[PDB]
Amino acid sequence: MKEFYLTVEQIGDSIFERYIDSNGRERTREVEYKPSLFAHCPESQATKYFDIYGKPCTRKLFANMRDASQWIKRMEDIGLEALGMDDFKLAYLSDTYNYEIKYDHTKIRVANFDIEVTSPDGFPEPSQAKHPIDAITHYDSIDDRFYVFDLLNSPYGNVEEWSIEIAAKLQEQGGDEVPSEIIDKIIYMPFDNEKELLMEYLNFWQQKTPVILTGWNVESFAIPYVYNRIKNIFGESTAKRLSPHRKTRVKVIENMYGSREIITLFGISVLDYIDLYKKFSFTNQPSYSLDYISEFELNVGKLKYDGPISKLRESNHQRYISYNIIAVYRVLQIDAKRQFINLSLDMGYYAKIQIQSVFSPIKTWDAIIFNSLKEQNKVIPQGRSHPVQPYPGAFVKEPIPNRYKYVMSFDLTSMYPSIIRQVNISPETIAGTFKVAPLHDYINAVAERPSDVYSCSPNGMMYYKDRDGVVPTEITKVFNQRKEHKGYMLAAQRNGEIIKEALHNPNLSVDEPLDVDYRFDFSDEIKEKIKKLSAKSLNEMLFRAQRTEVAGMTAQINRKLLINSLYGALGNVWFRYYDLRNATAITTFGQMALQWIERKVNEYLNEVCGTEGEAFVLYGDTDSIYVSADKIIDKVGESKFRDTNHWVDFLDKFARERMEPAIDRGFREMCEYMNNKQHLMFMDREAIAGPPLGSKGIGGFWTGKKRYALNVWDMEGTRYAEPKLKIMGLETQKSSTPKAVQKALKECIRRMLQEGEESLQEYFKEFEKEFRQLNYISIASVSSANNIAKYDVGGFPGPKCPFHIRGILTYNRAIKGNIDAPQVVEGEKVYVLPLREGNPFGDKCIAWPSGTEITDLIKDDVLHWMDYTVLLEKTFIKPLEGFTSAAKLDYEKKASLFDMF
DNA sequence: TCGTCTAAGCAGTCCGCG
DNA sequence: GCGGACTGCTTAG
Ligand SMILES: [Ca+2]
Ligand SMILES: [Ca+2]
Ligand SMILES: [Ca+2]
Ligand SMILES: [Ca+2]
Ligand SMILES: [Ca+2]
Ligand SMILES: [Ca+2]
Repeated sequence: MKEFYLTVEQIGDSIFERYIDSNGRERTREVEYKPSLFAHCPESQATKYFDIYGKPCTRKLFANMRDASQWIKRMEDIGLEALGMDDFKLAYLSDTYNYEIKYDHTKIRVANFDIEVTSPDGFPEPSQAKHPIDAITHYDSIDDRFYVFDLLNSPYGNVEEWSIEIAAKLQEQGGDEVPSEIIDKIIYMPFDNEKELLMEYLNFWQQKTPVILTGWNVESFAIPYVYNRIKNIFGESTAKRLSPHRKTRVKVIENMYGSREIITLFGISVLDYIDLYKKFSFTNQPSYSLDYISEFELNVGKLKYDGPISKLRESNHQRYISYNIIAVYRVLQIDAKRQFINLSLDMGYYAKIQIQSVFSPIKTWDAIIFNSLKEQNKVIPQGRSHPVQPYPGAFVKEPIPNRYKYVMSFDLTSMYPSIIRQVNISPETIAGTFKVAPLHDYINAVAERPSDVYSCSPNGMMYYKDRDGVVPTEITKVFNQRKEHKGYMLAAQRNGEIIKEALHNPNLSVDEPLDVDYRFDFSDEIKEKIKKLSAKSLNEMLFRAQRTEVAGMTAQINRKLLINSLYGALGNVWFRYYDLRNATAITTFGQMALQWIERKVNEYLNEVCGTEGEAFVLYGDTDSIYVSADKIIDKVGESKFRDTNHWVDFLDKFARERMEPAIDRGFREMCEYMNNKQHLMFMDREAIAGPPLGSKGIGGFWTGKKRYALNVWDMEGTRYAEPKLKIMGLETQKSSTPKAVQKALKECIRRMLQEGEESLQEYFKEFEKEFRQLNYISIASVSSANNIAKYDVGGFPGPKCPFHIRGILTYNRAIKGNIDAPQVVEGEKVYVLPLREGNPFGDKCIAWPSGTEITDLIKDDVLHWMDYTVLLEKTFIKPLEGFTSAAKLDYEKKASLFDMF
């Protein structure tokens, strides 16, 4: 097999590399890598190296990496550009793996671990590590085993051995319900004392050294705790055995409000699963506890126990250990679903970077571009300092707030990456500038043609047309990968809808789910067999289809994220290729494109309808347009339609055969006007929306920019078994809105769009009457909590104190004295509830850590003093008032002359 | 929240507005 | 009470 790296580090003048050799064996080597850098040289000098602008360069070969680094400094002292890859390990990888890497994940040791630490006096601080580590569960992907290290004797209590037999039993048998599928994979090791546990753990770690290290909060908690505890007990040299090169660094992580410390283990790639999840999941969660996320992702029940976790080991050590094992397994289950480790490996090996660098699109793109240019003997420029400067973004149309009955939406495929490719926007393709007219002059095609030679953007920039820039070339490769995975995702989605339909008529039989690839549209033979299956088999197939769709979603949306982040990197001062001329060229072309096509679509539809000056495009944001189809439906007449699906087919046909060709023509003209390199503005129909045929539903409404709801029957070619609400920006979509209020507002919207005013009024009247019974957590607001210190003046709110911070300060006073009740953590999330006048807490609200029950000593008082009236008015009635006034209807029945009877 | 970008919404504080 | 200046937070792209 072809060799591939696992990890790479620079330590002084050595590169330390762990890798898989040609026989599939893990090896480690130390290499005295001699880097090269470059300087500009005179024209009359036969070199093969040229900078990205075609200027000749001479290669400088250094005796060692420190010499190269010293040379860079002196070049700054002189005031001359020092060209080339200054991150020497990336140059090492490029030289060592000069081919497309094919990796074998089965050879990469992926470790998932979690530790337990009993602490009587509050949260056990990793930097102090003053309490014994009393449990470690470490899952190894190569062995496929959970290694359990269990401390039986501690200053906080001596306990009996954990029993695998009780662990496997149902909770109704007094057991822990450790999943049967992992029972045989547990290797249990009890220990008489902490010193022997840790020494054995280090010997184990040496035998089975993680390449990828993950878990939940491992970077902020488990790793620094283990490191510091070993350091405290045994000394520094022993703690450094966590690094296969015996090198570590205490690294400070800084932001706006303060800083924290993590341990860098040289030769390990730490990918904390919480960080993978936050970057790649495209969720915003009220809480990031593993328990909360596991429930959300897997629909598993909360890991339940009595008393505080600080007394769990001594009260129920059996459960204590079982829950530690289950916690490790939960992370593996989330990854089986979301596949973020797979994603990270794919991206890391593609770019030829340290796997942990996948968190940084700037590092990722720097390496992709460097490797690309190196292939042509071209030399990358030196990174420079730039001051942060604001620059303009997308256009968003101001909608008229209203109901909108029939709506068709259209959207540009991968807009900004397509603009880059179409215009040929790249650091080395800049050709010059032209004199800019106001944007509306280009939008209305009255401005002079910018250039007869170069490819243009309406911000004044011109680009070469003779060859593709490196940015268009590399962005195209990732875009093409994204396109493939989006295809699999959408097929799985369509396949899912086939199963949902069949589930309406499940056969009374005993059978099996079909063995199929859900990434491909089901054949006619599969569709025929599906119609004969039982509900059991259909449900299992639906689960599998939805898992395939999730897998596809991860792969496609994060490739989209990467290419969109290359645009973003052009506007980030730390990117080697930062250039606000290119960043604004992209965004300004984008503004033109949307408003250009708005004009074209209006002109086309006014023509086919025989009207003048009427606005069919009701809304647009960045690269999308929303087209009122009322007049199209009214031209055939509603009475002519057999059912909802009949008018959906008609609009689908109209959009594909009439609108899209008109849109394509409009964009081809715009491409010619700007003299672009290649027409790539492809705007396809997205949603078909409207009320159910014969109903009183309003179909859709807009309240303002970035705030609307639509009843959608077909989305990007997926025809739903049941209509789906597409709600953007409204309170139902915000993590700050209480869970039960999100649910109630969504039902109000469903009724508005599908059923009408009377239905909405029935539901509102019931929610208002019953809501006081809702669980306090389900009606609590949520917020991030930054700068608690700033607003704390002797335990009381200072000037301009935010409402949620005020709640935290109330909480802090109520739990004062306790180093056992949960503390609010700076920068994390809190639940917030309003408090009625005259309460014992002495303020108008209280806040506590999100994803948790409020501590029992104040729980009863919070419950007694909760202000349900304020809660209802603020989270539910206020937003609903906004929805209903925009849609021109009433959530409460107004008086009529019929009341006389 | 270490980690690519801008546009823009709403909640809330403070305070004017005769 | 509203809304403007402002902070804070959270969305849509
Ligand atoms: Ca735990
Ligand atoms: Ca798009
Ligand atoms: Ca599309
Ligand atoms: Ca059937
Ligand atoms: Ca869009
Ligand atoms: Ca206001």
